[PDB]
Amino acid sequence: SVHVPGPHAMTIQELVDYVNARQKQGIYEEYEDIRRENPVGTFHCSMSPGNLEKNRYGDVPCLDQTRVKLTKQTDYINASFMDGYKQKNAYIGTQGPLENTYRDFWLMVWEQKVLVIVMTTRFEEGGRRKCGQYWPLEKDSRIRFGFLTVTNLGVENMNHYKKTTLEIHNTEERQKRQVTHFQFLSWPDYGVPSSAASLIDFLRVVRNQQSLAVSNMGAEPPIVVHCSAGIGRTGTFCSLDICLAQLEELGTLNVFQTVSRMRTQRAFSIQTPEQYYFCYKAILEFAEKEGMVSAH
Ligand SMILES: [Cl-]
Ligand SMILES: [Cl-]
Ligand SMILES: [Cl-]
Repeated sequence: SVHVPGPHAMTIQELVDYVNARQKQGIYEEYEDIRRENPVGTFHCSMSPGNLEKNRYGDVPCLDQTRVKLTKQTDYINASFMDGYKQKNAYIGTQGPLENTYRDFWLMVWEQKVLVIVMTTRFEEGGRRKCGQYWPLEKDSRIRFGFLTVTNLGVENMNHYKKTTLEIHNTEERQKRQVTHFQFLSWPDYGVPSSAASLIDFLRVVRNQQSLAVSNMGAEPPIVVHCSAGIGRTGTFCSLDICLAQLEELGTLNVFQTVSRMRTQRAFSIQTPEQYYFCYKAILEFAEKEGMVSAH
């Protein structure tokens, strides 16, 4: 995995000092330094014939080096393998499926043996389309995508997310699998969450379901995470997961390293300076909530 502890990881004490030193503007400037670096890799497949129309945004291709290939038309989906903390291919980061890519998305989920899907947007926000209706919304509804039929087995609404259990039936291989679809509901239309508590609780729900599902699946597959373009909220979610994992195991983390590394796999991960600052602030809010912080 690209996500190894260090070199140069920081304790919470060190992180407090770091962020105090730089303030909001210094952390924004740090994001701009990241953003100014040329990507590590190329984007030729994304932009090729047959594939352009499969991107939600022309300015957000995916890297050639880490793209998820479909085994079947083309092999292309705008989706990237992403490492997690000491874990190869912990995530697939992807855009909100489009009508013409719903079948590709489900083929990816089947081929990659995905058990959990994490959605961090609504279908439309502020009149901006972010995701198509690629799954059956109500219990017992289904959608057929050629040889993959997806059936809704139940929905539960929580205060900050909703959980939908889906059955994917591959009618060619004659096999069925359950996939859990989690939609986070408390990301605001503007800006970043005012508190990270619900997002971190949601992360814990997702982690636990992944663990449970993997334990039951029999002789890990990635978690699919999406937002509009698969870079902003997706990158934030994954980055916080990685940093909290390291903070759990060793009591250290490094946001700069995490985001820099992630961007070599899902290009453009972390879309705004507010998202970058949120990664720092969320971790410090967490530290406080966990009773790890003394103030001046
Ligand atoms: Cl965009
Ligand atoms: Cl759409
Ligand atoms: Cl988004």
